[PDB]
Amino acid sequence: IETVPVKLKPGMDGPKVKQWPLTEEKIKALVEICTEMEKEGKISKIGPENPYNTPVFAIKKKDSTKWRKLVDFRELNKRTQDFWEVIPHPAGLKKKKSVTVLDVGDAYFSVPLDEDFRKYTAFTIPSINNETPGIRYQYNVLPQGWKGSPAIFQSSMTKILEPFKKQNPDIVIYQYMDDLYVGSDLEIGQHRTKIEELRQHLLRWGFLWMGYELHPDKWTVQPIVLPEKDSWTVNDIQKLVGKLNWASQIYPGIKVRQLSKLLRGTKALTEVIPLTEEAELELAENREILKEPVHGVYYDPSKDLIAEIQKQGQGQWTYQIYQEPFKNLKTGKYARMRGAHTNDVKQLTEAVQKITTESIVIWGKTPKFKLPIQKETWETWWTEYWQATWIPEWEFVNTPPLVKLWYQ
Amino acid sequence: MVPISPIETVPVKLKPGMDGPKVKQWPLTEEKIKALVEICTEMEKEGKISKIGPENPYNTPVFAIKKKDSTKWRKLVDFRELNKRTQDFWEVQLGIPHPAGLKKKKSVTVLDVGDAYFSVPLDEDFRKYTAFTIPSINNETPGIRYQYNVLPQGWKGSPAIFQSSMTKILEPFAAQNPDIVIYQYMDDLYVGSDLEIGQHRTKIEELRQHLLRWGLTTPDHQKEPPFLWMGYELHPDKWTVQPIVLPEKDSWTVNDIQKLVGKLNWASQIYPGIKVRQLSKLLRGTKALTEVIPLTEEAELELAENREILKEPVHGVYYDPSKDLIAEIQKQGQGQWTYQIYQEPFKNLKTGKYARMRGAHTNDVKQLTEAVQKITTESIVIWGKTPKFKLPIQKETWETWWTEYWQATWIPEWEFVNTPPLVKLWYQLEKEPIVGAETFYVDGAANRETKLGKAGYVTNKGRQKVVPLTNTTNQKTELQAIYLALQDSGLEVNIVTDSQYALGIIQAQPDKSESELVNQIIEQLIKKEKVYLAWVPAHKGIGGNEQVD
Ligand SMILES: Cc1cc2cc(C#N)cn2c(C)c1Nc1ccnc(Nc2ccc(C#N)cc2)n1
Ligand SMILES: [Mg+2]
Ligand SMILES: [Mg+2]
Ligand SMILES: [Mg+2]
Ligand SMILES: [Mg+2]
Repeated sequence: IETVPVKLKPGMDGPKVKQWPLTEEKIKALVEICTEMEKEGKISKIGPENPYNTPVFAIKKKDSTKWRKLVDFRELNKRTQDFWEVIPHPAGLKKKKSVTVLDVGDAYFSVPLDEDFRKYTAFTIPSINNETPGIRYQYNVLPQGWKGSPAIFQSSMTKILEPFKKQNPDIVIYQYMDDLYVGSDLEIGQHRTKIEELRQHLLRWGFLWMGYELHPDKWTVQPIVLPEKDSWTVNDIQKLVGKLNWASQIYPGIKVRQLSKLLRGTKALTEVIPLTEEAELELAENREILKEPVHGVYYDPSKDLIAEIQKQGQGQWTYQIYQEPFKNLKTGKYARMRGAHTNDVKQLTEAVQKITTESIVIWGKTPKFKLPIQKETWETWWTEYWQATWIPEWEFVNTPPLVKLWYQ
Repeated sequence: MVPISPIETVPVKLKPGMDGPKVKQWPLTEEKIKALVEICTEMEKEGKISKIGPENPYNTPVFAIKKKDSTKWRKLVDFRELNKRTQDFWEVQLGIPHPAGLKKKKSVTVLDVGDAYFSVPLDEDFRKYTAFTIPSINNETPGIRYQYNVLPQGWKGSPAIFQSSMTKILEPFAAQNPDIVIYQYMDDLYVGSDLEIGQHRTKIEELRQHLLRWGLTTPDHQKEPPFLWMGYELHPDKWTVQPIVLPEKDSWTVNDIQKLVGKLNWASQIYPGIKVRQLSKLLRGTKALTEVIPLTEEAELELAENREILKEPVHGVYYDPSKDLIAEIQKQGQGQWTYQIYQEPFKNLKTGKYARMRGAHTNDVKQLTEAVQKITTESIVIWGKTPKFKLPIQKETWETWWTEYWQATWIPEWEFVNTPPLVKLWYQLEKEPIVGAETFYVDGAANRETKLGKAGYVTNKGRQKVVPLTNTTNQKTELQAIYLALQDSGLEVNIVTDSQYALGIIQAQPDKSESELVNQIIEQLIKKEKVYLAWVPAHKGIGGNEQVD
């Protein structure tokens, strides 16, 4: 009922970010949705005196036929004042057997937005071929996808969930942007019934019926493994030595000398080389070293999380999350086929969403991605496959990395 | 008195921390002053301006200029200073419509809204910032002080506020008449439809009444089809670019060539197959417009081909939303690609071209991919959808390429069209070492100070070479080493290198390069039946030999 005053960071004006081209269907979708939101007082028309803009589009979330408005607030969010409630994030969330993700964004629409800040939420619904003026709007209430919405709504949310939390003490609840992550160790059916209990608990107190079920305890990671062979070729040993050399930037005690002693002399690549005893011992010792965790690996909340993705072919993708080079906080692999078999970019987009979800569960924030794709390709297609209500930061890598080989 | 609805004003502010303009009024001739007094008397009488007291600190210079009309004076207020201090506005004029996206109209009428412009009030609190002074005769009295009540010509916020006010006024009329289109440009409204001319003139009269409700009067027009608009000619059923005339010259300066390339780029959106590369390649590293640059034979041929393409008028048709969109691309060579977008065969909605990005190495498939993305994006802007593509590349070629490429890449729904030259993969490296094929261990090195170096190889059959090189670098010698291995081997070969640079280039799979060395290597690769390239770490005591200093 009362708006909490919001300001941008000192020395910063509001976002001015070009609206990117939208398809006919997304435009129709946004016109319907925004017409209804305007009738509901959630948004108001604005005039030419508002210079600011934030891009908008629409998505179809997991297994639903309804469009959802999605504002890309990344610019506003980095320009928006840091809101300090004076959250550590739960460490137990990732340890729970099942976590269900709920879209709670609708709730935000019940809290009015500070007047003087509203101008900064300006967005445009474009017209095809720019034949009619873009319909301009701003938010009267807490918009979905804005940094300030969960921070502001937090006091309301905690109060809403007091009975559920107090009566379900072992259930771990985390909020990130528009999403509510509810973990528990219960049985999947009982779990679904408790989630339903929570969403009805929400409906009573004010499209949240959906759910996304993750099983964090089943998250596999990826230790470094070396081949076990009866007969090694010159090529096999060369690849092994390459891999071990690469591992030695990570793990201190890696030795290639004895193994290298087999690569002295100029031999056919396919010629089989029996391993010496010193070489087999060196290999065994390396294998031992690789079973231990990496030395000096810590998470620092003040630093960016960085995620790298490699295309391994045949629908397989490898990834690594780290803060500092050769200190990996998490590694993983996706063999997943979800509707993507003929489409690389759909695959990559889904990989990015999954990695971001995992990153939110573990550390409570999103990584900056290094994507193995051309800027123009990604920028052209990623919004077609995007199912998530947040969006991360990304950059592009144009030079093929060698490390692909070593992650499988 | 028929009551008219007021036009709601737009709240306007100066840029934060900035105050209004304070600028000295220029001395003017007695003639100019009398003229300005008369003009401003008329304007004041019409309500456009108002006399203000001594209190207002602000000022903007006023000028009198002999009118475009032979006998008259014209008032020019110079708002540059106020414009500098005026807030940014939303500019709806950005991203102009493309004619190929328009729908054909049976009738298009023009309505002069020039009078409606001055019916638009200026924000009350902002008016003081628009103050100006007519200097008095012989400077012996206080100058006459005025401020604007309406959007001033030349002021920063006038076009956006005019447009938004007009749009707001027209919205209910447009929404309740979906069978017409309305578009505002300058002082004119354009109303198209497919209705019978009677019903059309009817809807026009209805619009004039609707406007009258705000007290906006229209002259009851000079402009008729074809329209000359933003560099085009619009006709009821067709569009084209305004005439493109390539000048005859015995010599060309840098400026001439720039203008030429501009005309060609503008023409390329309708005239198919326009080429700019050989003409643009002259413009690099000049900066002097007057400098005369001799034309290469290739530039002359390009310009001639252009002249041929431009010899007679070509037209695009308009968009029919009920029919699918088709885009077809051809390779022109030298990194140039050209395309056509149509619905019915041989009737183009538009045409266009794509030049390869500036880079060290490239291949045809990447370029085709980029062209596809560009056409996709332009097409979503113009028609709101992706066209079906017809491409000079075999399905199998594309399959092989994207399945083996280290980057994620995608092309939307497309089909092969067999119209040479076809895009192909020129070489394909092996995924596993080759049994029976000789194994070449290559290396190169160079002394950084002397720039002397060596490149070479040793193989499993005892084959060896070391070549001494002058004026070279490590990277060059690594490449040269690989080149030698390719040169001296059979149709199938294994090559072992420690060079991450060379592997970084070759794994990118270029079919062409700036470096002649990489080019020679590519030619060699093309000639091979099977090539396996293996990387090993340097200085680990592997069969790759230094040897090379
Ligand atoms: C009505 C419209 C008129 C108009 C005059 C100018 C100028 N100068 C620029 N215009 C734009 C941009 C419009 N806006 C739209 C919107 C949809 N379809 C068309 N089609 C269409 C077809 C034929 C002609 C002709 N002759 C002119 C437009 N125009
Ligand atoms: Mg798209
Ligand atoms: Mg006196
Ligand atoms: Mg012509
Ligand atoms: Mg070496």
